[PDB]
Amino acid sequence: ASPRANDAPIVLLHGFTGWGREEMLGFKYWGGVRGDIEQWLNDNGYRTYTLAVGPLSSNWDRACEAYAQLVGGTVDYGAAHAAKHGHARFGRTYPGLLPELKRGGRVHIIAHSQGGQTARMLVSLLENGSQEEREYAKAHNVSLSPLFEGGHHFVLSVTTIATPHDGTTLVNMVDFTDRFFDLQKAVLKAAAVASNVPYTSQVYDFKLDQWGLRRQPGESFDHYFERLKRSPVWTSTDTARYDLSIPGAEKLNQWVQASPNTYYLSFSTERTHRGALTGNYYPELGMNAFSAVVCAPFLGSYRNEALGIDDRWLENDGIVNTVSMNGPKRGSSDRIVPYDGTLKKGVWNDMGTYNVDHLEVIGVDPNPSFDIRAFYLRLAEQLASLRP
Ligand SMILES: [Ca+2]
Ligand SMILES: [Zn+2]
Repeated sequence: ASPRANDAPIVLLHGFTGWGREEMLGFKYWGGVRGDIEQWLNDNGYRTYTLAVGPLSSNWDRACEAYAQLVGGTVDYGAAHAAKHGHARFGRTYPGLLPELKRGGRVHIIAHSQGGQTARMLVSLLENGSQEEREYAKAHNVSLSPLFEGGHHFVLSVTTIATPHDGTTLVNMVDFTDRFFDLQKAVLKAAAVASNVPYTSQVYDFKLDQWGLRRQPGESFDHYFERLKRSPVWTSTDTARYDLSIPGAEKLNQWVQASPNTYYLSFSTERTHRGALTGNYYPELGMNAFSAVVCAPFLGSYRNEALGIDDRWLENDGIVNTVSMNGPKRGSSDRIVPYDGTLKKGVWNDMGTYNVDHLEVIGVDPNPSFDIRAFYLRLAEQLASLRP
């Protein structure tokens, strides 16, 4: 029970590789083959909008982009941050999806996977701003984005679904494969090529503008090639891959903390079964093919006791370790409590673990057994029941 206590709008925030509504020919990240989640929510009286930030970027960059997309304006990554990592300070300019957040309004954020880290960071920056950005701005006499001031509280709630709050060991597998096939560098080169091809961005927009991957106006190929080789993007830790790794996720948890003015809900996922002999976990029949063959095996068998990666990390949903989903724990002081019928502020409300994989939970992969429609409508109702 507990009816409508607020009419604050909802924004959907995708995770790693996530694309916007106008990309992928309309195939929705939030809905996939099952439908259009944003539309189902809107048709039911829940004002909903969809955010589309850097699919391969760091949570910091994605948070800054999310902020601009919400209140409108030109993306400002921060002069200190831009200088530190070697990329442009300013980005794209947006009209604003919810400028009402600038004058009292509040918003519910529903995020999937990496989106969970971005949402938490946006809240932390809004609330505390960035001391480093403030000091840098005053010391060099440059402008400061309101986002780094602190004292803002327009986010009412953050709901994470299958979010790797403590990271995912999948990155560890990528580290091993790096000795040969370097996945990140390959993805970047592909993005570099695409940035120069005409219509590509209409299908999949990499949103890596800050790195200047495309050949500029009168730039010759020769100059272009030389400039790219010198780019710091190839060896940068200012990427989603780093924030998603075990050590990167902890560093994020060290400063991104749960705000006492915001409600936090987490949903965990698993689509595996434990081997009686080894203790290792294997993908159930149904998990999307990609995950089942390429990711699940490593996720369900990789251990590193010295780093704290024990048997409790083997259960997974094909992409992320389940134990990493209930809330930040590694390098975190956040509190996680089991949902007891009453949602609380400043803590993670563990809404439970669901038998659906990483892609099925957003409809990208089919699973007739999963009533995706009901899951999101039921979530919307709970968010609407929250007391401001
Ligand atoms: Ca399936
Ligand atoms: Zn950055």
